[PDB]
Amino acid sequence: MNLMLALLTNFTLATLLVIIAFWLPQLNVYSEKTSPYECGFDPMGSARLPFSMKFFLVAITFLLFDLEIALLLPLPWASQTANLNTMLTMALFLIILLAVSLAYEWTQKGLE
Amino acid sequence: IPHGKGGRSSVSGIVATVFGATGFLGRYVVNHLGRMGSQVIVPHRCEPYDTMHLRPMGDLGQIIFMDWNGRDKDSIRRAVEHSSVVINLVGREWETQNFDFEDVFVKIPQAIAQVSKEAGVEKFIHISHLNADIKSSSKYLRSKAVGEKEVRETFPEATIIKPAEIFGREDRFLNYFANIRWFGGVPLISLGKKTVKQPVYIVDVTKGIINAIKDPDARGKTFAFVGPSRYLLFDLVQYVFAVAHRIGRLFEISPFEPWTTRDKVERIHTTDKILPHLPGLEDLGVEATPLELKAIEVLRRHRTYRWLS
Ligand SMILES: NC(=O)c1ccc[n+]([C@@H]2O[C@H](COP(=O)([O-])OP(=O)(O)OC[C@H]3O[C@@H](n4cnc5c(N)ncnc54)[C@H](OP(=O)(O)O)[C@@H]3O)[C@@H](O)[C@H]2O)c1
Repeated sequence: MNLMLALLTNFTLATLLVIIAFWLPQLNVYSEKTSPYECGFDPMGSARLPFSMKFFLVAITFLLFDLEIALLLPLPWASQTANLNTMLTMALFLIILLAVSLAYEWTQKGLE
Repeated sequence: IPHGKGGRSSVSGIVATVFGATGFLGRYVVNHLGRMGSQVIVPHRCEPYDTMHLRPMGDLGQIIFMDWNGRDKDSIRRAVEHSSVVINLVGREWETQNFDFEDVFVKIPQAIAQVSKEAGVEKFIHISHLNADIKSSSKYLRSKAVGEKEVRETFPEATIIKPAEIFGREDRFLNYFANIRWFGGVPLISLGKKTVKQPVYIVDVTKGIINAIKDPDARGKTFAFVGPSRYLLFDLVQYVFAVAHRIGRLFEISPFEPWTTRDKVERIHTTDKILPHLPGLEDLGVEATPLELKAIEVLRRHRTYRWLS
């Protein structure tokens, strides 16, 4: 029953330590002028964040290579079986189904 | 004797002294003597480093610092001995856990109304407040109108000043509001009746002094400080939330520097507009400044951009 005793112990030191740092001098009596001088060294910066694509694909591109290496995960439990040939013949398919899915897209990464 | 032009690195013949001159007001006067030329001897109490943000104010060899306590009758006698005019802004809000606050408007302004009178200052000055009346109010607001009585005895020439509730940049008057993110705005006392006072903008008061600083011909003759038009509404407390869109402290924190459940809540609603017959401002002018236009600047909050007011 002692796991949650070992988790909420950990946060409660951390969720404590924000206030004793952030908050404690935050109410101190120093000046702290409201002037809009903050947001350093790009003073104003008025724009939307524009769509920039080769930022985007490197999200998608991963998400799919991700899945099957969940599918690929239960090899070391499956190395203990009865008929094993249906493993080696089958196990090696996923991989090559992964590696193929590279080679195609590999004609165009662009600047990744 | 005045030389040249008033830019900086000039003379203009007046010395001064300004006691206090650390917190909101005094910092903002000396900055007008670090321009037209002076010799501004600013003493200060306890603060070694809180006085630095001041120093690029006079050119070079103009302002000069000393150290003093103020209950020692010598500390006020060592400086002033060479001076022309000496004004006095000293005094504060809440009773200190050390200074019992009773005579710090009585003994202190007299303690510096000691040898100053003797030693040959001239055009000595002191501060009053538009709302202080010797009838019964208000525990802090009282003892201030004693100085108008008790202290005026000494130095027959004063031109002691009587301004209103003032709104500066870093000031605590109009800033007690909008710090009120809280269980809710509760006016004083939950009534929209007698707000508001004459909210003059801090420039005009600090341009009054230096307009009387060599006036000439105002000594003994006290003045009071007009506000803008005209009286004001409850909306002033709504106006705060209309646009806002809803020294020597410590290392960590200060134990008590509160909202003071005491005179503070009742000092703001005491209103009492008072005698017009005081000259009191355009004569010392020429200044008067509004509110509606000058209250965006000092108020900037978490939108920081939109106004459309
Ligand atoms: N005319 C008005 O509209 C108005 C409005 C509010 C208040 N007042 C009163 O009129 C004067 C305006 O003061 P202010 O606007 O500049 O605000 P302030 O913060 O009270 O400035 C006073 C400065 O002198 C210091 N001080 C406090 N008690 C002192 C004492 N016994 N001896 C020497 N220094 C002392 C204060 O702290 P340090 O000792 O560390 O320097 C502060 O540095 C004050 O007396 C104030 O109580 C006037």
